[PDB]
Amino acid sequence: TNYPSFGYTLTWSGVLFFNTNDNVYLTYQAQAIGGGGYAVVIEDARFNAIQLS
Amino acid sequence: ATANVSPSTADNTLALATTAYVKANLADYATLVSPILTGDPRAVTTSVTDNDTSIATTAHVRAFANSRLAFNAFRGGQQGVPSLNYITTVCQFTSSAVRSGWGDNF
Amino acid sequence: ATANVSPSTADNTLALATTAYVKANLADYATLVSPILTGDPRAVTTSVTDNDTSIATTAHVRAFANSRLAFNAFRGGQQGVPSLNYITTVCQFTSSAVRSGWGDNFSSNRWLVGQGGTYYVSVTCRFATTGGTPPTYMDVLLFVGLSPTGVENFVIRQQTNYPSFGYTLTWSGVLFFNTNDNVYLTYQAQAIGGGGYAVVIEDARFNAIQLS
Amino acid sequence: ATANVSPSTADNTLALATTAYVKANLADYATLVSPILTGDPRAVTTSVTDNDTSIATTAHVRAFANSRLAFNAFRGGQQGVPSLNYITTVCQFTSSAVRSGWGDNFSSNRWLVGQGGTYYVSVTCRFATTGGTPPTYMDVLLFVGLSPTGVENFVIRQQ
Amino acid sequence: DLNGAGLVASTPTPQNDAYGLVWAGDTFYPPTRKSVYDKIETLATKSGAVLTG
Amino acid sequence: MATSNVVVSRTGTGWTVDVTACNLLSDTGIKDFIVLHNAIVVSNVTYAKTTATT
Repeated sequence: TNYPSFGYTLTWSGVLFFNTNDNVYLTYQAQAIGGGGYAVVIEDARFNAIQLS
Repeated sequence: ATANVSPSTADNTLALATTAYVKANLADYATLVSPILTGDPRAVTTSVTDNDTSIATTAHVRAFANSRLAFNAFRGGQQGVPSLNYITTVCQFTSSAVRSGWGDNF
Repeated sequence: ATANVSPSTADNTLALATTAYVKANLADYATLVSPILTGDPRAVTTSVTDNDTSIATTAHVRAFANSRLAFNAFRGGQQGVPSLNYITTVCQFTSSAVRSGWGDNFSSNRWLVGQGGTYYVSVTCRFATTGGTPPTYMDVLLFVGLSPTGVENFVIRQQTNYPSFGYTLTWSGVLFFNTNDNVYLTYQAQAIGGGGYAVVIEDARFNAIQLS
Repeated sequence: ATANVSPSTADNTLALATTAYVKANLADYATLVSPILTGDPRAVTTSVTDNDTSIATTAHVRAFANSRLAFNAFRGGQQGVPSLNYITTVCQFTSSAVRSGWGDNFSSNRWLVGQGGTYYVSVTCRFATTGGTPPTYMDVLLFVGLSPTGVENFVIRQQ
Repeated sequence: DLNGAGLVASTPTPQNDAYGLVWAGDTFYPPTRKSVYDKIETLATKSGAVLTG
Repeated sequence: MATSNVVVSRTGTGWTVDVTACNLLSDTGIKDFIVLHNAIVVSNVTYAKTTATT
């Protein structure tokens, strides 16, 4: 985005393969260019799984 | 071949039973090979994790179908990003729900 | 202990039946407890909403798994956004379908939940600008509400610098709903720049998958 | 009304069976109308495509729930676009899986649907630029179609 | 002849079509005798083949 | 001789059936018929035969 003062929302949905007893983590990487004195915040986090097999 | 008058099917007395009576009474019972159940048959509802030839009931089907949601987690509020420069950060969560009976944990 | 020669298991005449004959005939029939059915057993297909210990058939399983889609509504064409400045507006739809027998309903702008529980909801809406000078900045808020002005479940907000070509906001996720709940799709729009333009909503899709 | 003393329900001898004995033995067996099956009732597991009044087993239910995923298509790696200027281009795929027995197939670029109906479709792809000076602007349209140039369902446009 | 001699189970319908690309990835349908005959009439035999062209 | 399935909707027990279209064997002892209740096969011993047509 070019206007982080409002920010932007990343959403995604798709199929993945996991094995039993695996530890699944949601991870992110963030980059800011310009500005000053700001703090980057993440919010409205939703993370869920529906079994298919 | 001793013979006797066939008693009525509804009889439950001490009178001697005949082969005709036995066949007439058995006509009302389901065979072990390819029966056609009629009315409202009931069977035991097995475990939701059951995966064998056991009879599946409507409650079992409902449980298996609504157990497809493994987990769902939601975080409200703001979490500060600890570091820039493409440093991988694990997102935290405040509330979570998981299905019970499969060992799933969040 | 009077006795007689056991007749054949196929005998169906006035001959006296013996206990051995009775056991031989009953050997081909299933018990109440733990019967191992063989061949092609058949049972009645109950209602899709049936939730008891009765036996479910293959047709019942198929119908129940097919009735997981609570509702699906689609609008093509363009509808003009009546007001800018982050004013909540309800998305109206042109076509809709709902699952039968569960009490779920869909009006022109709203979903009546027939069975409360967990639902997987996906929302997609396309906003564009038609006529005049396109705005230099376009920002869109999306909510799933319990009222026409409801903002209960915010889903996604996005910004773009080229509203002339239009852009889509898409989202999917798990929500909780109760019985007889009125679910609305609501949007807010704010455009800065340009002039003589009209903001239009198109390609609207709103569907729910029941999970529990 | 010729009668005899009722033998035990467990008797399996040549003694004459009585009507009460027959009824007592039949009380242990399931009737055709509304049987109450207890213990561990079992039947033959049917094919996943079975759609009739046959009893469905727990294994059949699990298999049918598993076969809800029609097809999966996953391309890792990279490929460049053949042409710009809103020319409809088919994205090929490298790896995939399909449900068995339902007729669905998927080759390097297309999905042959086994059975018509309602499908929940999910699509995701990333566009970038490689080499040279990156362009100052890029607009993208995504379609799911019924032909090489199918434009039947246009889903998302981003800039 | 009145009632019947059996119940024929449902089978995927053979497609006439033509031999080619569509035959490469079909694990569900059987070919039509007409198509198999059309394709095999342009094939050389092992013994006494009269090759043309 | 040509036969035809005779379908008749009735309720209860203790009633007669006209099976002239079925063209059963003249022999009374030979019970060469099968009874179909609600499109499921049932035992035919309960149906005593007196006349080849009734």
